[PDB]
Amino acid sequence: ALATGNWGAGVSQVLNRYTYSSTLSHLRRTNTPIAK
Amino acid sequence: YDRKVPSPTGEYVKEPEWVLETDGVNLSEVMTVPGIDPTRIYTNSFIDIMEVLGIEAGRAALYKEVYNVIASDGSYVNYRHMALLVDVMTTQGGLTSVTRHGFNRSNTGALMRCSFEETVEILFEAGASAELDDCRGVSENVILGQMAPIGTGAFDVMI
Amino acid sequence: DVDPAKRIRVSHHATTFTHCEIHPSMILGVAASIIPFPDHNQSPRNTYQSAMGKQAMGVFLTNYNVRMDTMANILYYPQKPLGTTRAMEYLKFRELPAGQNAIVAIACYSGYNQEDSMIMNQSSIDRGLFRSLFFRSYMDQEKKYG
Amino acid sequence: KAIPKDQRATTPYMTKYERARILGTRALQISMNAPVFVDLEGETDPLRIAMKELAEKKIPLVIRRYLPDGSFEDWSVEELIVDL
Amino acid sequence: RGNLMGKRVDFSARTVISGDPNLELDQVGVPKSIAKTLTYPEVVTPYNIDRLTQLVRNGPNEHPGAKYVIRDSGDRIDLRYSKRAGDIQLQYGWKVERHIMDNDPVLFNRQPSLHKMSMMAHRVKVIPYSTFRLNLSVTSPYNADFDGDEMNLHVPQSEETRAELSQLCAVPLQIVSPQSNKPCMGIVQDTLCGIRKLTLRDTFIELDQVLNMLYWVPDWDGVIPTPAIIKPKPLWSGKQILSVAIPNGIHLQRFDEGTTLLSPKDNGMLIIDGQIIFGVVEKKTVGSSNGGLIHVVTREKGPQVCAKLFGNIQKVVNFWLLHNGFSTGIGDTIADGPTMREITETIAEAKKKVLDVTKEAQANLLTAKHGMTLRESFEDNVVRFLNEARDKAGRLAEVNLKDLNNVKQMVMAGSKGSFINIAQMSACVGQQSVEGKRIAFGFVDRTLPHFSKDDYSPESKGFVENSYLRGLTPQEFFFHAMGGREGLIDTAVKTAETGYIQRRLVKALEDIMVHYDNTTRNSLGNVIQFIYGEDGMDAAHIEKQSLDTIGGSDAAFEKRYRVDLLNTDHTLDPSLLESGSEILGDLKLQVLLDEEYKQLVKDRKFLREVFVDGEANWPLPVNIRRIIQNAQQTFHIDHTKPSDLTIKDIVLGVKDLQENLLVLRGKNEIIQNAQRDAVTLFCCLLRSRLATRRVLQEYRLTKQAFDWVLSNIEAQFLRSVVHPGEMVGVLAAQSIGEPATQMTLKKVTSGVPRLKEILNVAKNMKTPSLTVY
Amino acid sequence: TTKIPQIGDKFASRHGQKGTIGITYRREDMPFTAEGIVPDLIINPHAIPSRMTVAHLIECLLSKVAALSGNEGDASPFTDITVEGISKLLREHGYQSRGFEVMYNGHTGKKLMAQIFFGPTYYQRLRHMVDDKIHARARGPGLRFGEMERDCMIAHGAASFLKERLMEASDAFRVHICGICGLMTVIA
Amino acid sequence: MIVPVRCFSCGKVVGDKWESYLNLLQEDELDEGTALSRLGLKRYCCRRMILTHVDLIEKFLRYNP
Amino acid sequence: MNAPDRFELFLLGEGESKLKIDPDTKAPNAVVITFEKEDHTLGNLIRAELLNDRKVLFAAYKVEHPFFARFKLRIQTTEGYDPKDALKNACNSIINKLGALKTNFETEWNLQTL
Amino acid sequence: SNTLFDDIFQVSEVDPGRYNKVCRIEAASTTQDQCKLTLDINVELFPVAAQDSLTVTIASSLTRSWRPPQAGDRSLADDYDYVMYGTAYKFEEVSKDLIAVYYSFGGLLMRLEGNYRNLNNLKQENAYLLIRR
Amino acid sequence: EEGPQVKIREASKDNVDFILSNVDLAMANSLRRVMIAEIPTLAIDSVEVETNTTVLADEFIAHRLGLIPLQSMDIEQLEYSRDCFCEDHCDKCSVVLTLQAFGESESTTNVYSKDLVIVSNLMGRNIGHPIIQDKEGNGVLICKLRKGQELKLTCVAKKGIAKEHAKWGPAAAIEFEYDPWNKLKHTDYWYEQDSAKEWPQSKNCEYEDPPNEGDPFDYKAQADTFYMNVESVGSIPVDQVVVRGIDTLQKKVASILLALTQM
Ligand SMILES: [Mg+2]
Ligand SMILES: [Zn+2]
Ligand SMILES: [Zn+2]
Ligand SMILES: [Zn+2]
Repeated sequence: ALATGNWGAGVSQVLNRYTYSSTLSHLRRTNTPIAK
Repeated sequence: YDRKVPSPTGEYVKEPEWVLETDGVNLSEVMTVPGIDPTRIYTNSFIDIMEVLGIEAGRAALYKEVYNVIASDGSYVNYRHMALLVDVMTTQGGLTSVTRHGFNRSNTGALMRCSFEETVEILFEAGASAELDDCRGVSENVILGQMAPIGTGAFDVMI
Repeated sequence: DVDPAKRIRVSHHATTFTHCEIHPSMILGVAASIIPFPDHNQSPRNTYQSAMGKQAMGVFLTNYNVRMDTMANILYYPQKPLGTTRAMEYLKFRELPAGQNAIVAIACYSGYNQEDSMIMNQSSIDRGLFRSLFFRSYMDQEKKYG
Repeated sequence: KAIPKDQRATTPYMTKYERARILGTRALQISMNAPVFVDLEGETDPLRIAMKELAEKKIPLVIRRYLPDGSFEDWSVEELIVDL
Repeated sequence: RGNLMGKRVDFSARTVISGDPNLELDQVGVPKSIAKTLTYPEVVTPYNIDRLTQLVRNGPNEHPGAKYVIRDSGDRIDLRYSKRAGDIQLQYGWKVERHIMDNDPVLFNRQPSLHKMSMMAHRVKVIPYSTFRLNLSVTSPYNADFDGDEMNLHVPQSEETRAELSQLCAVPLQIVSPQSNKPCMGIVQDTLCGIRKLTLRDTFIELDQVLNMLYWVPDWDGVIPTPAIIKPKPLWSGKQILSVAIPNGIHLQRFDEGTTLLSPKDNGMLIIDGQIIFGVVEKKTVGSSNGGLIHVVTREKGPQVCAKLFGNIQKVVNFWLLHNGFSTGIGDTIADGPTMREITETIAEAKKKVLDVTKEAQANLLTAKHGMTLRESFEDNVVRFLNEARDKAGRLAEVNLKDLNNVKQMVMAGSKGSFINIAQMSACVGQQSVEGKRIAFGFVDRTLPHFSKDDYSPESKGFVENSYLRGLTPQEFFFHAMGGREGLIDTAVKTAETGYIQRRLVKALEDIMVHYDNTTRNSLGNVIQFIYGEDGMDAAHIEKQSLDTIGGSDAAFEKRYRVDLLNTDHTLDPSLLESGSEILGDLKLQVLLDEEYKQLVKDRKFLREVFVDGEANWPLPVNIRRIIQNAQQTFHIDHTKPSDLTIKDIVLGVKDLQENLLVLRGKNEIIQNAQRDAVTLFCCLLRSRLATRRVLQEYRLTKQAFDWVLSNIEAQFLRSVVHPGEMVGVLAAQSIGEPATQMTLKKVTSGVPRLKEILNVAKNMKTPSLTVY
Repeated sequence: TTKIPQIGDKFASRHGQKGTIGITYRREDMPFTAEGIVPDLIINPHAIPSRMTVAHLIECLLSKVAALSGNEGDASPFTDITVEGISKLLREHGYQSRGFEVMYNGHTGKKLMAQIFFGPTYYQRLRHMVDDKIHARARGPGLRFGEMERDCMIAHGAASFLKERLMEASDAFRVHICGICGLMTVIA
Repeated sequence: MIVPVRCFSCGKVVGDKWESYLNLLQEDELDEGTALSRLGLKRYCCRRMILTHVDLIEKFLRYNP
Repeated sequence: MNAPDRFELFLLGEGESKLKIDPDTKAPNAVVITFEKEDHTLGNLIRAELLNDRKVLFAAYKVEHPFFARFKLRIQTTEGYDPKDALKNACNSIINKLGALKTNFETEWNLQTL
Repeated sequence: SNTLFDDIFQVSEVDPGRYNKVCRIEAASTTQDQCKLTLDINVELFPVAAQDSLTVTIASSLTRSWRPPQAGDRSLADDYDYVMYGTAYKFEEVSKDLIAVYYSFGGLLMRLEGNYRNLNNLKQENAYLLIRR
Repeated sequence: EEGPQVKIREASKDNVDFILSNVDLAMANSLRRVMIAEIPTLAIDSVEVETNTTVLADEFIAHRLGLIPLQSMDIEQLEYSRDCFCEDHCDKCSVVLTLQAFGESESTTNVYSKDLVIVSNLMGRNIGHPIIQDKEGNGVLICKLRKGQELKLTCVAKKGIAKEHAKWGPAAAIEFEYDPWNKLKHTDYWYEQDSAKEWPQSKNCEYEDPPNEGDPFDYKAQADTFYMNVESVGSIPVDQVVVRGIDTLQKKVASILLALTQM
């Protein structure tokens, strides 16, 4: 699951590392599957 | 509304007039209502114009409509183009949509983009029902190593 | 009496206040916290710049030399920005900056910087302006259940 | 299904697609060391050359214009007026 | 099938584009490395062995080189690994797949390709670095910018294929597109900005610079124009030399709001014999407009000469701009102290009205509009007050902007900028909105937890009173965020839904073409249009012209076209005509004139039955107005001596011409009518322009100038007919679908949503409506 | 590797406006200040209005200040920092308050008629550089040619080009066909 | 990563001043603005060079091998 | 990768000559010299000098593209005065002038204290 | 080898509408109330102001490429100070007993009102405008 | 004493303020460009690396080494490798230095440009010598070593010119100006109310007479007198840049005269 991201999808991703802030920004991220 | 109209002296004159704009439609029953000029009555539902005034009217409507969409953006486009659209969309006596109607066709052949990778079951079936391919499509002629009968290839050169 | 040069704010018509914001700039996230004067900026532009910060180079860890990962871009000479944010301090931005304080000039010069292209000082590219290191790394193993 | 040299209703002029396919073909032949029917004013390029042979109505080719019904008309490059 | 989708792409390349002011409109810069890679199979020949042999010698890795050599027997000699690379005695018949060289025709395109203009053909020009380079003016047909876009280079592989590119889709041959029915490319950015500056009356150029400019124009004839000023110091006007760039015999007239053959404001535009006489040269004259210098030059001097026109202009104007510079800072976004004051109150009183209208509603004195809610008509009124506040605050700001203000300068030239920008930057930003309403109460009965419930004031529901220069407040920053976001969400949609439509339209018409019977059918042979566009014409040879005959009073109509030889007063004063004195009374001639005048009247009636508007300006082939000015100075006609023109020459000349226009040639009853039809409107224009009085009293033509004009019109008319083969099916589709991929926004469905509604023939439309008269 | 700024490379300030390099000039060609300062970057004034990207302008003005005085410029959002106050500080430093500066043309040495917004701004260096995207396939004996570019070519009416592209160079073969039953049953 | 040797924009050698600089600050308790001017860094191009520098080589050194 | 060697700005390649003199066609007594491996330094300088000669009817220069360190110079002179000679004079003058400047500057420098 | 117009004018107005170097001079001739002039001048190389009595001449003389010095000691149609060159474009019936004239000098405009000129004013390009004192 | 004349306002080991009068803007300008890019100088242009346990990469270090200024007064007699007949380099077209530094103490070892050691025969000519204008004498900080990190290098410096690479730049930054009062009118000042009050004033104004309220524009005046000030990185004496710069530009124009000859 943690390797793939397919619980049972998109969860779990390779931590961003181009810039220090881009990494912070990645750990602070959110996602919404699928009326406004 | 304003309305350039001819003057008895000849010049066009801005002769303002009262018009009612409606938020709902019932063309059939409003033309009849007395007090209105049943000649100039209009709707932006070309589908209703067609049903009440005939496809030729519908064609004009459909154009008048397509026009406004573009015009409303300040844009302009030559009549010949939208006209052609409006015609294709009409030649069959009724209003035909183009945002893909059929799941198979619109105006193609049994070879262009042989999709489905079933050029297998398609060829078997094409043999069954003696199919006659016109070969006027670019990619069908590709498979024959020919130019399609378009622009540059719409005529033969000879000795 | 009121400094004209300052933005116009409404008032405090309230005697029912239950709470008070620690600070309003705390409504931005990591990305946005790095934008200078995002409040004097058109709405969307801030969303573009938020996305691009991620496409930027610079030190991302003071231990890049000891790490072995598919690609890593380090900026030869990172530089803390002259214009900053009271929020950049917690995002340790001045420590691991991305970016460099370039001496810009807004002008029509040779016609070589239209439709978003820039004219860049060659002589400075030489003295080190914007050079970066690029580190790619491949990897392999041996057989399986054979 | 053929149409006599008289009764031809098609255009007297050469369309750009026709003048474009002729120069093409001709140019090709020239590139293939073919007999040239013009006096080069010192021109080296084949296309360039074909434009000149077209210019001097010296191209023995005939354009067969097909109507959508199936019938056709044959016009000799030579006749076709070349304005454009 | 993997080949039909162009998967296996051979002889192509792709990289980042970057503009170049020194490349010609029709070139494309190719990085040397890419050129060494893309090849062309060239057969050996008595006229190229020298060259071809040198390329083979240069080898696979020295630019004007080559890779593989192919012999008679289809053998493939690889010039990189071959014991006989330093040999090879090339032979007539063999093929040398050379490297790509300068001037080779190549297909260049940017995706998505929704045009023809998005896939044009350029002449190669091998260059050093690694980006494809192109002339800025080619920017919009492709719809490209330089923030990193990539583009594709394709290389024709046959001698036939090459010609097909150079002769059909070359960049100059596309300058005037058949979609907008006008020029597809104009002058932009720096060049547009500089051409305005360079053109002010105030602008002067002295010898040192005049000479460097003159030389920068390649087609220059080394003839220094005489200074406009020769007094204490010989000085040249910016217009003076920019005219060097303009070819001779190009005539243009403008006339903006207050223009007057004396343009006190330097309004309008007046070019005669390729010499600018008055008017600041900005977007209207040199942009991609309908009557523009470009549209014209193309139709008058040819596409290749127009191609160079972009070049020559961008060379002088861009050189001039280099040594003058242009810039932009904050100073430019600052308004005068008093102006900010007049703005801070303009808003303050705007809030008042909002306040009053609220108290009025809170007292229940508001009377709802028809069909609307007390609530709806309140919002309606309040929104109107705020947009109105935003606009007048803006014009206030826009007004102080000096002629120095760099932003105003970019707005005046027409290269970026607009009221809305200056307004939002310098003065008030505006009312934020979402779903065509002010900020809703996402929280219960309120906007943000920093307000009290049931608060409908402007501050509360989305008004941003500040400017970008002043800065937004937190509450302002968030609403704006909410709006700008909606702008991002549908922009994403409008992008998709359109790309859909565009592809879907091409599917329906992709098979329609114009056949040799001048008809328009599909692959089944079914008739869609008995004559293309109903007139057999080709959109690019059409221009907007005004049919004088429709307009005016019946009186002016008569003072203008009426000729009555049998009547002292209303006849041809003998000053106009040679046989004018001895024509006074010719019975047999009156019959002709009467039959003429009759026809003109029948027409006036016809045009008023077609165009009920009274509207006179419509696109039709052949710009007659021009052909005439092209007779005024081509034969040097003096409006002093009478004409040697016979009343028959005219009447019968104009009458025969019409027998020749011809779009159809069928020698039978039906077709002969079609022919008459397809030409009806155009003749109306013809007859109205070449009417006897006009040709004598309006533009004193001579039997030769006139005989020339006639001859000319016939020619131009025949070049304007559509060529059998034109794939108008695609043209049409692409022509509606591309201008639809630029739309991105009084209560009715418009834009892509509406278009999708229409094209899908949806019976459940969102904004029905009946319009009764 | 060590990647050095090349003509096609990508750069951007922090106001949502990226932009590749379109050429590089040496200090002698670059426009120069009277003090001798010369730019590192030169962006086009034409990229400001339509953007409403005013923060960029402020940041720059504010930065000219910080550098000139060794201070750190506070560009936080909701502060009372004004363009006016910053201009006051800049002016004390002897420079014209809005950031403008008289500059000279590098080729000629003559003055530039317009003064130019000159100062430092923070610019970032974006990845994905040109020498990573130059790909050029040739194998004689996006970048794909899809339905979309095919349509454009049909519009142009380049019939024979479409044949040469979409086809697979498999050397045309010659066959004899019967005119009554289209099968290759002809003994030649 | 180390003081640039030479300022980008003009080339005034700015590599021999890091330490001097950091000293005019610490012990001489000067404001950055005065320190710079005394290191002879008069134009802002040269100033931004030192002022803006982040000496990362210092944390780079802290890793054992 | 597709970048030429820096030394190509000043060092002449193979078969290239500092100068190429083609006779102008448009106007009479006009010439177009092509300077290889030279930029504005020499270009704008000589057009300046050449423009002091009242027998020089036309004189300008251009660098058609900044990628190539080269430039053209056109010179028209009055009838009977070879443009080549016009160039020779300007060049001498440009030198005698720099002769004086180098001299005067050193002088002045020798009186300075510090 | 001619002179086409001579007369002295009394400038009544001098307008500078955002032009830091050019102004619009609208002077009324001396003698004939009929004759009136409208002109654009470079108030930078040749100043002008309230009720000045400027002299004006037209002619077409002292088009092949332009030359500068030498003649400095040869021809001197410099008996004037301000001097322009331009092309003429059209004559308009100002209706009645007066016919006008529009002149364009690379942008600097000029309108002249009178009548005897029909014989004194060219019908072509050439046309210099000279002004003195 | 002829055309171009000089007036020096200040002088030193690094700066020289002077006034050039009786010279066209052109010459004043070229002379300036030449200094900035066409004066020979010696600079490390080759670096061989034996050991690098430093925390910096090889090309990083190398780039800085090429940047370290080196004496160049006698370069006019050192040769361009590309012109020397040797195979690569030699004491006739180069100067070889060596840099060996080892993190000895545990207090962080600093490496300076003074640790460079010339190993080729300088043949008695003053050239190649890390230049140093520091107070403590450490001409530029090359690198920093920790506990026991090494760094063995051999550098070969070659005669070069800015055009090839900015490192061969001996001119730092030139101050240029002319017509401190906009008398000449080569600029249109951007104002907001009062141009003259908004745009500061140049110290050069002090050295020229104001414009006087009602004087008409002097359309015949051209650009004379230029107020410059040449900085110097050290590799060459201030006064030298000016001279050699004038020399170079002088030799250039000379070459065109020779060219027309051979022709
Ligand atoms: Mg883009
Ligand atoms: Zn058979
Ligand atoms: Zn510096
Ligand atoms: Zn050697």
